[PDB]
Amino acid sequence: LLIRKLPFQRLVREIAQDFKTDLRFQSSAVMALQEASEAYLVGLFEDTNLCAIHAKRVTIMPKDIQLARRIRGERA
Amino acid sequence: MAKVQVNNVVVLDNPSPFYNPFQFEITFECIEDLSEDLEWKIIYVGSAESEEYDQVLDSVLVGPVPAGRHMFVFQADAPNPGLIPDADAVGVTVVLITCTYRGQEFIRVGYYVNNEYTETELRENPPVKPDFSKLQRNILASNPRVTRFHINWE
Amino acid sequence: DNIQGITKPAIRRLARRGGVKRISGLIYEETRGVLKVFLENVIRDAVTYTEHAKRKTVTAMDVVYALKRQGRTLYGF
Repeated sequence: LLIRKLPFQRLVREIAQDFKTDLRFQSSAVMALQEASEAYLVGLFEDTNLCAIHAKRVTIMPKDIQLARRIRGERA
Repeated sequence: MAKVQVNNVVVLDNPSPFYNPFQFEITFECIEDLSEDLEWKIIYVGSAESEEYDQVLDSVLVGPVPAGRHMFVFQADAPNPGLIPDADAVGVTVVLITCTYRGQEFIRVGYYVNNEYTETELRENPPVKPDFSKLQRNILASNPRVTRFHINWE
Repeated sequence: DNIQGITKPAIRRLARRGGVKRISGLIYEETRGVLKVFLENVIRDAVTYTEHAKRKTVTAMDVVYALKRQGRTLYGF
């Protein structure tokens, strides 16, 4: 895990609220969320490396992340 | 439970001029006989900004689909450049192969596509309006992204 | 609001871990926004298995099936 747990935990809980105020998680649940979040963001950045190496564009842009989302399909 | 399994996709006549059709050799398998429809499509992502610039290039609607292993060459015409934003025309976007059962997408095969000019003048001094008749399309065939989605096969 | 769950050094680390050499200053906002959505989509779906299965504590396995439901990306055939 390359993300510190406490700040991520606050974000998860504040998201948890806006759906329904009454809602609770647990240590090992929120750690599952984080494990996925890191794996997903890393996946996303490996795609951005594919552009850079093939085009002439080493500095990564928001466009590339957007693209890497579209190929996977929860922009779909 | 997953009634259709896609085994392989091969990108053909690649690289090629932008105006060439896409050609994918798709190999897939049925487990039960299929009753409801099976719909394949190729989507060209015109612009990362927004889904509004997707061009659905073709759609093969097939059914009922016998059990076993089948194969076909999915050809589809190049996108309409009239509709591609300038900024996005050159560089990297994405093509998608998609397959649907009973109107539910269950697999998405995607490739990055790099469109570059061939002539070093055009590479160096790229025109203000993209000249599509001089763009070469290079699909990154070695880096597919196959995403499966659990769907109701009932 | 402006509450975030991943720090800027965290983002450079993940970028580095993905093999990225350099990153636009604009990538921080976009990464975080992308992380908001992902988290929304997962948590919302995880709320289903807790609430329609009556509990108040979201289990490890509540998230697991929520994740199995997101669609799995592989890099070949």
